[PDB]
Amino acid sequence: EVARVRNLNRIIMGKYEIEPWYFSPYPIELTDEDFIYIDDFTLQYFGSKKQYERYRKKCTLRHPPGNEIYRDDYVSFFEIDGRKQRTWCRNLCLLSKLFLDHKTLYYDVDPFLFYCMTRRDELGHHLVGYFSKEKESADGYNVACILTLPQYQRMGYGKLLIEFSYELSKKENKVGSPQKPLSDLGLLSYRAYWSDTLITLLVEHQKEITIDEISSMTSMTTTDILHTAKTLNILRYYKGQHIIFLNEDILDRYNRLKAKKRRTIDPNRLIWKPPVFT
Amino acid sequence: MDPSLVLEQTIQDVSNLPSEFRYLLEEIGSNDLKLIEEKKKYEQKESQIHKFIRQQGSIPKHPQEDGLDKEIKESLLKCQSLQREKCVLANTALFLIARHLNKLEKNIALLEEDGVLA
Amino acid sequence: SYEALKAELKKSLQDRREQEDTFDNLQQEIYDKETEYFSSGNIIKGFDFNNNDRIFSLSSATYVKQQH
Amino acid sequence: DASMTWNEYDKFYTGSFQETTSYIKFSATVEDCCGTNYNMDERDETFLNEQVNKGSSDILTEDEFEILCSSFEHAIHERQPFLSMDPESILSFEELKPTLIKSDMADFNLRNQLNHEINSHKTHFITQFDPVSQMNTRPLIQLIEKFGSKIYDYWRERKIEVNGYEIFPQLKFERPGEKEEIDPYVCFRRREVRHPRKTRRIDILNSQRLRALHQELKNAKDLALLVAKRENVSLNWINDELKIFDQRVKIKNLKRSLNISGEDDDLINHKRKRP
Ligand SMILES: CC(=O)SCCNC(=O)CCNC(=O)[C@H](O)C(C)(C)COP(=O)(O)OP(=O)(O)OC[C@H]1O[C@@H](n2cnc3c(N)ncnc32)[C@H](O)[C@@H]1OP(=O)(O)O
Repeated sequence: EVARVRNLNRIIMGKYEIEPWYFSPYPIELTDEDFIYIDDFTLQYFGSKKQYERYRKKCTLRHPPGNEIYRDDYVSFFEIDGRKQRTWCRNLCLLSKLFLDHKTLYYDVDPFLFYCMTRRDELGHHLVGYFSKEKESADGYNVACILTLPQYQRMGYGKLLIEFSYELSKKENKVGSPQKPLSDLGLLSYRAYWSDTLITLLVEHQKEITIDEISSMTSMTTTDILHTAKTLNILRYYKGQHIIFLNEDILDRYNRLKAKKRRTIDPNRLIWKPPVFT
Repeated sequence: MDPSLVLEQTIQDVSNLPSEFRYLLEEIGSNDLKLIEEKKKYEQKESQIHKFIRQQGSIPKHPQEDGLDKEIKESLLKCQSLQREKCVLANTALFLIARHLNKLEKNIALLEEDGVLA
Repeated sequence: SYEALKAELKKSLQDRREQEDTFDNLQQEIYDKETEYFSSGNIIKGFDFNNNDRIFSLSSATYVKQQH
Repeated sequence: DASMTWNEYDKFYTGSFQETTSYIKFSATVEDCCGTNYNMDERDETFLNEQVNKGSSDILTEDEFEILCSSFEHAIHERQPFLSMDPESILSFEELKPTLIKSDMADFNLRNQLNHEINSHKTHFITQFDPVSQMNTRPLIQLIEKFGSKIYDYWRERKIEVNGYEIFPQLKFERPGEKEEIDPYVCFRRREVRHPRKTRRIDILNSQRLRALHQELKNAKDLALLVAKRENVSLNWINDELKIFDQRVKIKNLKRSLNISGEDDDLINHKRKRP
């Protein structure tokens, strides 16, 4: 009942004021405040402007508390273990819950890995979005929860998050799919990514390619590939096996896609090996 | 008290330490290289002042003494700034390892208080 | 006033002399300790030799000049 | 929603983060990079300005104020973990004072030991995790004598107002005693692993690996200390060069004023055998 309504009024994270969408189990005392301050580096919450000032004067953290595993001239990625960075990841989950309806903070942050995308500045790395990942997922999900902060939305950051999630799966020699209850906005973004990567792969390959060969090059599960082909009306059934072809539409879609000149993830700048858990 | 647990926890705690040591030490080297190039910048200007004193003494003023003294003081000042950074960096590496070492020594002491560890 | 400045400068030139001597010792001691301790688990390798693995000595650009 | 901009942002976010050529290697926690865990609110600063520093010859700084309160918070949690059972029975300053003296906040004893080992014995052991503003603050033991009792009286009342809980708003954690209330504000429950023990032989083998790992940390700590010493004496050297430079200019000016000749040997550097 209480969780089904917006918990907080307005939040000032860094220089950007954001308006929360859903309930988040912040300290209930903060619900009586007009403004809540969120540190741009530690994601710590504040109801008192004086406590915020004192905190900023003593805080030396200027990036996510973890190793930088990716960096280009646009964004960087940090890998953070929930078990190692309890305080920071709790703050991230509390912040993310404001914009994820079904995010659960029932248990602690230990069983999750947090891949956080930041943009660098004179002041440091500013978090723009992230996606979590189970350390050991039974269903093989490569993404648990994914979020682009509202102040950085509609800038293509959501696409970069999804790209990086598959670049991790490709480096893991595994196929992956986002956790199955996808939000309305989240589903819309994955369908757009799946179409764009499938259309680009088919056109550049220029030869018939098997479903298993597409799944091997993109780390997409066969389920997502088949579903993406059905939407594009390029899937057919012959002799008990699925076949993907090319038509005028795909070649036309590839042209409009390439003209967009979107930022992309450079796999050569990803210095990362999969963590080993005993 | 479980020695296998203590060993597992210690390795997990110290897993990222060798990466941090290399990262900190190569930043110290990067700054020490900047320090050497800045040392030559003032030692050459200081050699000009000293060359003058050897021939004529400290009583005659070097034709560019007032200009060189300001430039040497400036270069000597930014050398102090670079050197402070290396001290800070060196302190972090020492702090990280000492803090990991103290936690391990506490565990070893707790294991010795029982018959678990000899 | 002239005598005071000259006498406290000989002491500071002496301290600079002392700091340079202990600096040279530390440089050598660092190099020797690298040899003793690193020649299973290592701060160099990962806790789980080579002259280029002397990450402590390579932190000094004076040591880099010597080796090159 | 997030179009809006904050105007006081440039006041709260100052400084510069310098990018490094190689990727960042970091694992310190938020607690490591925040400093003193206590932060004054608007009520604390009016008390410090109007009741403590109004006519005082000795000024208590905001930073020093937080040092005292953080020690009070740490001591009470140790001695009275169940303070909420009877908030008005909170210990007095004199009763808590012995615990305050022995308190080791933010690895003070470790930092003090490292400061001693480096041969610095000057300033404080400062890392990448420490802010420059903390330089001015006095030691805790000195603060306990001058301002300990007066500040504790104020902090005692705030602790009573919150019924023995925390002054800063806290997350609601689950309690073992209470049945679940289906409370959406309860979060971050923990569930232990509960793994079976290894065989005794593996315990002995791992006990040997623990001793070997202990030796390697000692070896790395020795190298880390030597590098800290090398940079410490290099800091002493450049501080001498600055002082020597100003002592050479002043002598030359006075020497020219009196027109004295010779004695130039201290005014020029002399080459000597250097490895
Ligand atoms: C695992 C699951 O539960 S999914 C949960 C997903 N996360 C959320 O819903 C939290 C709130 N939303 C967000 O954080 C972000 O919007 C994300 C993560 C969904 C995507 O981030 P964005 O940066 O906004 O997406 P991005 O700008 O990269 O664009 C990707 C696509 O989403 C579409 N899109 C993004 N926002 C909108 C919108 N408000 N309305 C319509 N379409 C949108 C874009 O049109 C784009 O498709 P296109 O190529 O055809 O133009």
